[PDB]
Amino acid sequence: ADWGEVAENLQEQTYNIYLTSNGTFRQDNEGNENFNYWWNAHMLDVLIDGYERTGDESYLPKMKSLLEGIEVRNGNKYENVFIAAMEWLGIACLRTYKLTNDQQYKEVADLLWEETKQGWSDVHGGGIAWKTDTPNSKNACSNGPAAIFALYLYEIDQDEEDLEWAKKIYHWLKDTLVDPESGLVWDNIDYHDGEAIINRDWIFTYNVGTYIGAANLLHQATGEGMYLDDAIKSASSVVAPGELTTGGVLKNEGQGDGGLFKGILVRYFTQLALNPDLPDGKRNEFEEFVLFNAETLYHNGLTSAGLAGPNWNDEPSGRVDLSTQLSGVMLMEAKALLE
Ligand SMILES: OC[C@H]1O[C@H](OC[C@H]2O[C@H](OC[C@H]3O[C@H](OC[C@H]4O[C@H](O)[C@@H](O)[C@@H](O)[C@@H]4O)[C@@H](O)[C@@H](O)[C@@H]3O)[C@@H](O)[C@@H](O)[C@@H]2O)[C@@H](O)[C@@H](O)[C@@H]1O
Repeated sequence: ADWGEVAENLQEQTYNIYLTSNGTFRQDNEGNENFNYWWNAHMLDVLIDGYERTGDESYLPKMKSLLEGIEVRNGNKYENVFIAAMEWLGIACLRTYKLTNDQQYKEVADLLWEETKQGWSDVHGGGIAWKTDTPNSKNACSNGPAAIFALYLYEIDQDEEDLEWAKKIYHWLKDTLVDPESGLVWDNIDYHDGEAIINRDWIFTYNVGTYIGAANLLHQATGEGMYLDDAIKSASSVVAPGELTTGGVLKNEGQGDGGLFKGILVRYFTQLALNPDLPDGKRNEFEEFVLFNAETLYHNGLTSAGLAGPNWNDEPSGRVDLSTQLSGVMLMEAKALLE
């Protein structure tokens, strides 16, 4: 079984176990049919991964049923009070539009982009708010994805205003939430009792992952070497022993939201690994890091059926949330893409 076949087996198991009403995916493989908007946005990204790997046109109807189901199970609308939810679906919509030219995806993305920009304010000097409800909380997870969103939109529409947005968001993110020594990414800045407080304890895989993804896309959009340097510094900190790994493997971040975090990192990490201006030596290091994570999950973390747990070193003994399964599928599709 080569890495493409492993990826296809995890795509099949995910669809089989989690497919529910309206072509959307359920919260867990046990008693929870809750609709989780951003988790289903990452399921769309996973189906696109399968389509790109296979060229199999049977993915396209699955993608379209999921796009339409999200609107139904979110209450017959695409708006969400969580701004990052709208950013993650926007990214998947523009990715699909680039591959299929299906205008329905572009129209949903255009809507979600207007809502995302409304979240920007000069509180803490910039940044998109986490929620339409929490305008003091500026979070890495509502900024890194907004920069990626703007860069995908720039690739499609070639409007200078979208590149301006990407640069402004990235500049604020790097000036506020990026460790200048490591290039790892702090979770948020918020007010408490008159003080601006940065949460430096919460260093999560997906926040450094979207910073790496934005930096990689900015390098490709501008040619400015500072962006590729930033991406390489952050990625080198992900591979070197430290906060995000245990025994050379991306660490257990629990289930729920945290279950998706590692998958997002692997996706953009892998995109940096495919940048043709990346030095050959760094490319070998990054490709080997992805392979050892993929091998670890395949041999030690996956159940016989092909469900991944939060710990890629251990099989899960009970419930597996969709988020956790998606991280597993994203890892295998990234490995298959590097082959
Ligand atoms: O114990 C808290 C939390 O800790 C870790 O996550 C860190 C994370 O928390 C915050 O954001 C969570 C997500 O918010 C948005 O999704 C909204 C989504 O949340 C749940 O899935 C449900 O309530 C859904 O109904 C709802 O729509 C979005 O921004 C997403 O990207 C976020 O991850 C926030 O403080 C972040 O800055 C921070 O990174 C994990 O252990 C987690 O499982 C845990 O609950």
